[PDB]
Amino acid sequence: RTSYQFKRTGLEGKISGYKEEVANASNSLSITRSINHNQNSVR
Amino acid sequence: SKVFIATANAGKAHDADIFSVSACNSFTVSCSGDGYLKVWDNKLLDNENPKDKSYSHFVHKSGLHHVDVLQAIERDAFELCLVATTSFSGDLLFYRITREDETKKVIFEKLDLLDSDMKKHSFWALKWGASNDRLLSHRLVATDVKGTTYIWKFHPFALNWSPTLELQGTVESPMTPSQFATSVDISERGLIATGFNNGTVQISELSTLRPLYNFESQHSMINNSNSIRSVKFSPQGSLLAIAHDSNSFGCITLYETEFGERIGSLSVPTHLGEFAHSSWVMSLSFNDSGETLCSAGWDGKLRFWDVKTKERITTLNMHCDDIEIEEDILAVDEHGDSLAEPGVFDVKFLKKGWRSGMGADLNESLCCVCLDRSIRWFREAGGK
Amino acid sequence: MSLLEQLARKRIVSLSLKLSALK
Amino acid sequence: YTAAKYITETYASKPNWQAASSIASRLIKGEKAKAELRSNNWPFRVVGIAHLEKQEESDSIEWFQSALRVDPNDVESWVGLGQAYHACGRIEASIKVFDKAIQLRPSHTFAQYFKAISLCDVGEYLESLDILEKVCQEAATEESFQIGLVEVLMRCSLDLYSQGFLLKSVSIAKDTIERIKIIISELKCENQQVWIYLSQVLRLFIWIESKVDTLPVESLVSIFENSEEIDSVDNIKIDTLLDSTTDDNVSIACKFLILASKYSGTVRASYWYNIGISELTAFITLKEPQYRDAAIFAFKKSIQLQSNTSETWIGLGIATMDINFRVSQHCFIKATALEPKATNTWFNLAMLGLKKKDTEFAQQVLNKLQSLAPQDSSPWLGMALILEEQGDIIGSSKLFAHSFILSNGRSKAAQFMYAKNVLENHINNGDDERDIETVEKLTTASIALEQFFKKSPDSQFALQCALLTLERLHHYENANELANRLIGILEKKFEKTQDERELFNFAIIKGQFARIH
Repeated sequence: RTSYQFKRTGLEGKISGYKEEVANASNSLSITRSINHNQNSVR
Repeated sequence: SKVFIATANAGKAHDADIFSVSACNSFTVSCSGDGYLKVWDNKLLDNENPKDKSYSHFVHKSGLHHVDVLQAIERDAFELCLVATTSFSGDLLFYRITREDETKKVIFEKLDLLDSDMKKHSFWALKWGASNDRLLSHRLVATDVKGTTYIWKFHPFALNWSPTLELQGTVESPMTPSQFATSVDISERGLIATGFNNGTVQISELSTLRPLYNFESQHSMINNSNSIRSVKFSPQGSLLAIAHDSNSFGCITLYETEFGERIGSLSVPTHLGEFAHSSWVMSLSFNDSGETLCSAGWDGKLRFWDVKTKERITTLNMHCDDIEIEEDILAVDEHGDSLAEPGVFDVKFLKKGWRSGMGADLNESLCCVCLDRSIRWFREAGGK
Repeated sequence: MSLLEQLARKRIVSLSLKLSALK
Repeated sequence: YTAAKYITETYASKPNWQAASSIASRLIKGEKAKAELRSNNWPFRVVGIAHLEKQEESDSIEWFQSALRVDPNDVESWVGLGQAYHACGRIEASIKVFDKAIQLRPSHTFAQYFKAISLCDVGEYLESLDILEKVCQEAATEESFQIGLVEVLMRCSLDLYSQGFLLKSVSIAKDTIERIKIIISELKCENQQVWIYLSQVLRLFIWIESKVDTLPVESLVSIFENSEEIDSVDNIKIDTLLDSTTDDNVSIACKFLILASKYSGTVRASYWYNIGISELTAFITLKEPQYRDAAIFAFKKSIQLQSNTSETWIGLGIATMDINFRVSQHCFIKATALEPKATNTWFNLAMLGLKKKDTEFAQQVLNKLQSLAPQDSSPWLGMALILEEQGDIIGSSKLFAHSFILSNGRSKAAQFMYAKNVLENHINNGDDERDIETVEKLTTASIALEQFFKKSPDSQFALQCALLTLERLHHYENANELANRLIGILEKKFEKTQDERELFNFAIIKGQFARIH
C-alpha cells in the first residue's frame, strides 16, 4: 500500500525530493487497473 | 505480418531444382542443381521482366545446393561483395561480384582462399558471419560429413586487395561415433549452433570454441527418424528455432540460449499431435524485428507464426499458375507428375529498402524458391 | 554401501553446511 | 505581470503551490495580460504543477498541453505531462512524452527513471533494465533509483516465471538478492517495499525447488544481521537459524521466507497479513502445526485490524481447513460476499466440500464456477476428480485433457493428473507402437512430467510414472538418472525409520532399474 511521491520545488518545477507515503482486468472497471501483456491490446 | 502481396516472379528460372536462395542490398542469388549461379537485380523499375535484369555464371558440373552472400563497406569507399557456395561433390568456392562502369554488367571473379590440406574435406553447410560489433573481422563457419564444424576469419587486405582465410579452430561432434552435421548458424552475440541427423543440437562459444549445451529434440527414440533440417538464431533475442522431422511430419521447437531450456513448440490442426506442417519443414526465417517466423513446408505452404504467443498468423499457398508470363508455367515435371502445389525449398526475408519496385520501398519483403523451378517475391502490405 | 542393501543381502544439507562455514 | 511573476516565484520557493496556482489563475483569467502571455508559459506550468501535487492528475493535462503549445521547449512541461499521463492509464503516450523530453535534454535523470517505470508497466523489461542500470551507474546515491531497479528486476523475474522461463527466473532472483544486500549494506536504507520485494523474490526458490541449492545463504545472513507475540509459536529466530543442525534445504528456505515479513491501520493489517501468508506457505510446504498456529494468530490479528479485505478471510479459511469445516465455510462465504468477482473462493469452497466427502455440493459449486470462469483450469480439474471418484472414465479423461490444455504449463496438478490418466488409459490397452495418437500422448505426458520435475522433484509416484513412460518411449538415458534419484530417495527414506516394509518396493525398483540397464 506504500509508494513514492515527487515534490518539485521553485519556479520551473524540478524534482527536489521524495516521500514514503501510504486490481486486474477481471476484477476492476477502472482505467488505472493493471495491464496484462499476454492478451491482445487491439481486440 | 498479416497481408502479403506478390510483386514479381520468374518461372523456369533454372534448369534444375533451386535448392537455396540468398539476398543482399544489391541483388538476390540463386543456386541450382544444374551448376549455375544467377544474380537478380533488386532495383527493378516499373514494367520490367525480372529475367531481363539477371546474370548467370557456371561454377560446378555436379551442381550447387548452398549459397550465402556477404556485402559490406570495408573502408571509406571500398565495397566488397562475396558469394560462397558448396557443391554436391563437396567443394567450397568463393566468388567476387563487381559491376562494370559503363554497361553496369555483373562480373564474376574466382578467389582461392583454401589451402591444399583444407581442400581434402567434404563440406555440406555454410554461413557468413558479418561484423556486428562482436569482433572486427568477418567469420565463416562450415560443417562437413564427419560432423566437424570449422571457423575461419576473412581478411580482405594484407588499400590493397589480397584476400586470405585464417582458420581459428574446429569443434567436434558431441557423440561417439560421429554423426552427420546437417545445418549450422552463427549469431550476432557470438554463438554457434549445429544440427545433427539423430536430432541433437550442440551450442558452442565463438571466442573459445568449447561446447555449452546438448539438448535432444526427439519426440521418441523408437525409430531413427527426426533429423534436423534448419537451425536459426533470433536476430536480437536469446532464442533458437529448431526444425526437425517426426516420422513424416514437420515440427518446430523453440529454445532459449542463455540456459538452454525447452520453451515450446508450434503446431496447427492437420489431417492428432504437435506438428507444424503436414509433410516437412525445410527452412526457417526471422524478420527484422524477430517477432515473426516463416516456415517453408514440403506440403507447399508458407506459414507465419507469432513468436511470443506461439500461434499461427497466416498461410500462403503456392500454385504453378501464379506465374505472370503463361509461357513460363511448368504444370508437370519430366515424369508427368503434378506441380499444382509444389513444395518450398528455401525462404528468405529481405530487409526494408533492399527490394524496390511495385510499391515495395518502405516495408519488408520476402523471397522463396519452389519445386516448379521458380523464384517469387512478395511484399508486406502497408508501411513502417 | 547402504543400510537397505545390507539388510536385503542379509535376507538373501548444502545450505546448512554453507551456513555453518560462513558463521 | 512583473509583480505577478515576483509573487509567483516567491510563493513557488516556499514551497507553497496553492497560492501560486491561485495567483496564476487570477492573472490568466483577468484578460489583461494578452501580449505578455504569448511569450512565456510559466503561469500554465505553475497551475499544472499545483494540480499535480494535489493528485488531481487529469485536471493538469490540459494546462500542461497549453503550456507546451506556448513553449514547445519546456522540459519540465513535458515531464509533468508524462507523469500526469501515467496516472491516467495512458502509458504509451507517457512513454512517447518521456522519449521527447529525453531527446530535448539527454542529461535529464528523472525522465529516464520514469520512462523505465512506464516500460516496465507495458512489459518491456530489457530497455527499462538498461535505462535503470545506466541511471544507477550515473548516480548511485539516490535511493529511489535503486528501489526502482530492484522493483523492475522482481517484476521481470515474476513475469518470466509465469511465462515458463524457470531457469532465468532464479538467476534474476539471485541478482535481486545481491542488489538488496548491496542496498542494505552500503546505503543503510530500510523501507517496507524492499522487504516485500525480497519476500516476493524468496518465493521463487521454494516454488522452483530443483534449484533451491542456489539460494545465496551468504548474502542473506548479512541482510538479516545489519538491521515478540508471534515469536513464541514459530520460534523462528536468526540465532536459532544460525545454530541449527539436521535441517533440510527447503526448511531453511521457508525459514528465510519467514524473516522478511517480520523485519518490515492499513499498513499494520498488511504487515500481519503478509506474515500470515508466509507462515501459511511454510505450513503447506512442511506440514508442521506451529506454522499453522502462527498463521492463524497473524490472520486473527490482521482481521482485528481491518476485517474489510477478502484476502485475509481466504487465508483464514485456508489455515483452518482440517481443524473445523464450519469455520472454513464461514470464512469462504464472508470472502465471497466481500469480493464477488473473485473465482478462487468458490474453488476453495469446492475443495473443502470434497475433503468432507460431500459430492453434490462440490458438483453444484463447480457448475456455478464453470459458468463464472470458463477459461480457468481449476474447475475442470475439480469436475474431473469428482467424475473419477464416481466411476466415469471417459468424461474424466476428457476433463483432465481440457484442464491440461487450459493450464498452459502453469499448474503442477494438471500436469500430474494428465500424466497419470494417460498412463492408466494406456498400460494394458493392447495397442501397438505404430499408433501416432498413442505415441503422441506418451510424448506429451513425458514433456509434462519433465516440466513437473523442475518444480517438485523427489516425488516417488511421479518418478515411477515417468520411469514407465520413458521405458515405453525408448528414452533409456533419462530413465537411468531418474531411477538413480528414486533409488537414492528410497534408501534415504528407509535408512531413518529403520523399517522393513520398504523391501517390497525396493525389489520392484531394482527390477525396473535392471530393465533400464
